[PDB]
Amino acid sequence: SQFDLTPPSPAQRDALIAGLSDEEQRVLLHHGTEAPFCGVFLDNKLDGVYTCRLCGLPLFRSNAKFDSGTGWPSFFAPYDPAHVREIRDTSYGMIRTEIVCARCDSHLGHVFPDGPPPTGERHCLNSVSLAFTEDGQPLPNPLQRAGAETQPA
Ligand SMILES: [Zn+2]
Repeated sequence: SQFDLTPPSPAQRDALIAGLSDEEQRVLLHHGTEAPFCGVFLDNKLDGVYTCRLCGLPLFRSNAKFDSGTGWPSFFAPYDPAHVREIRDTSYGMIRTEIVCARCDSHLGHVFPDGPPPTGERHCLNSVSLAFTEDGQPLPNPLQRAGAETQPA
């Protein structure tokens, strides 16, 4: 990855959190308390990139030509596998795993084992956790990181 996955500094984290709505804070900053959501993402242009609502990291690409299968919302694919972390917890075991932002550790969703082959995985993403950048538009880059993050995704 050309992105710097170093977490936000404490000051940066405070600033970004200060910009979140109550609903956004409920979703992004908590783990294991809220009901899962499997967003369908019907409200944006097909061609762009979903970013972590907290830290701006590009997470999921959508494109009219993508065909990742029925375990993902229509037209979705991972932006970079390094950008999300899957978490297994003995509280759930094989029932579900949590998906978090690899940079800021904010809650993104869950993976359930009831998806299509070959992975058998269903990616259940909370739309509140994600912002959208249309193709051609520079990434939000709230951390003001140099390099790829200064460009369109
Ligand atoms: Zn993040």
